[PDB]
Amino acid sequence: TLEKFVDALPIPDTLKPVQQSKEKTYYEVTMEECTHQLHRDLPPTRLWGYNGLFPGPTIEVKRNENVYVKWMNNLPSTHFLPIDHTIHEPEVKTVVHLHGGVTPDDSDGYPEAWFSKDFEQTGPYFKREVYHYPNQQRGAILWYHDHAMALTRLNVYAGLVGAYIIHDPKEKRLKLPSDEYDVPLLITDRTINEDGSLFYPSAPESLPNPSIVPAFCGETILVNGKVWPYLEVEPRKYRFRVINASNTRTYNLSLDNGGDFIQIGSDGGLLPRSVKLNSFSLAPAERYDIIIDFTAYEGESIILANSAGCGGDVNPETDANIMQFRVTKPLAQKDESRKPKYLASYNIRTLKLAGTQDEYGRPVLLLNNKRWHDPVTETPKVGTTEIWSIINPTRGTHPIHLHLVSFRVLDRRPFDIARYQESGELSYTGPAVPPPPSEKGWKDTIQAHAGEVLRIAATFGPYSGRYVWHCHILEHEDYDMMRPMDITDP
Ligand SMILES: [Cu+2]
Ligand SMILES: [Cu+2]
Ligand SMILES: [Cu+2]
Ligand SMILES: [Cu+2]
Repeated sequence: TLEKFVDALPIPDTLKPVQQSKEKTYYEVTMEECTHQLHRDLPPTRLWGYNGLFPGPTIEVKRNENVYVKWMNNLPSTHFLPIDHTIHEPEVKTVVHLHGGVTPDDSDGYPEAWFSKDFEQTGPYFKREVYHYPNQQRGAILWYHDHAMALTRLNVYAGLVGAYIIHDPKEKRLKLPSDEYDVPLLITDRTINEDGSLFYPSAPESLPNPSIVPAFCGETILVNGKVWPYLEVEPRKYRFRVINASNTRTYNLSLDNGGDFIQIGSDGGLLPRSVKLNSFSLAPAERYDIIIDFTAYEGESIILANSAGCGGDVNPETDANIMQFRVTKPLAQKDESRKPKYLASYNIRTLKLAGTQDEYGRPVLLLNNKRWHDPVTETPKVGTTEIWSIINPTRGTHPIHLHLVSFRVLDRRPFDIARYQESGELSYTGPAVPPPPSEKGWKDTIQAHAGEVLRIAATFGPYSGRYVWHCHILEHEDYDMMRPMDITDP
């Protein structure tokens, strides 16, 4: 297996605008096939990257900055990963979703708004080449990634992911670590062949060939596009924007010297109060805004470790490892940053997760026993607030993402699975559990654990129109755990 911690952690450069005035910022981003060495000991890997980079460039904007992005397809006309033609016209379709954006519906990256090379052919919901991001929302870690119908798992695995940070000037007074000491960490698990080519399975364990798989667990962990990298840090406080950009894998992170993280933010921005954590779970598309205080660790080498299984227990030599901090950089200036505790102050619908079998015996995961193409049923009115009760009788956790909105977590409550099977009665096995401090703020991708009812509160606005909601395990999303969500407007 590849030798750990021999490549320095890359820091993606921040995208520079094509045009910027005091009232509008314009960017162009092209998806290109490219080659990058993912590890010292590998030949370069064929990838698809935004602007030919993996991950794509970090996009930085200010709250309320009026942003326009022309996303363009410069990719080949055929895929290099295995395409399953049975889960449903050009083979390569792309569309960019700004994950967490408060975005008008025609710029949200609707899965059927895809386009092929040079916009030659486009999906039924395609309407505009330049997307509009008003950024009228709390400061937060967003990220952007491909979202094309029936291809999202492949296009994201190919490398189509990157970071997008909303800075709110009103948070500067908190004096959290900034500039060189504010570092995105985009975590992606991969399986890589000896010749450096990406491996993605074409079959699970009659079946069509290739065939979609129900889950993908990569053999190797990458951060910002390098296998098991190291980062040299100064003995001081850093801010890290941790993004799970993996297809399926959930991480449970910790530092092997016993140190603690300080969580300051979740998907939807700063928490009300920061929280000291020895470990934390991060499912696909979740984000954790954290501070790590390296002051007392000068000279140490610290491993960011992982304890969560993916199809089995972690391997201490491989996926138990994420990256390595080396506290050996000399202080370049006094640490003037802070870690405050106080940070800020801030209809019902039942939905069922379930899994059926298709004509090949393969599992199909569904929201409310509906298929993507069935007539829309989630149709809240613009400006209204709802409590969604998400029932999970499956054996695993599903990370549920709603577009446009962020929401508060109300509680989780365990129920009797076997009973729910027979009669559909919710026989509760214990009292409701309010969210821990990590979930007392705003979320947009939330872990619905097995055997539990999860309640979230969301206000459906400011915009109206056709969005989606779905599980963010990409293998589930593509077959077929995604539904349209219509926010109706008089
Ligand atoms: Cu997403
Ligand atoms: Cu989204
Ligand atoms: Cu799922
Ligand atoms: Cu989505």
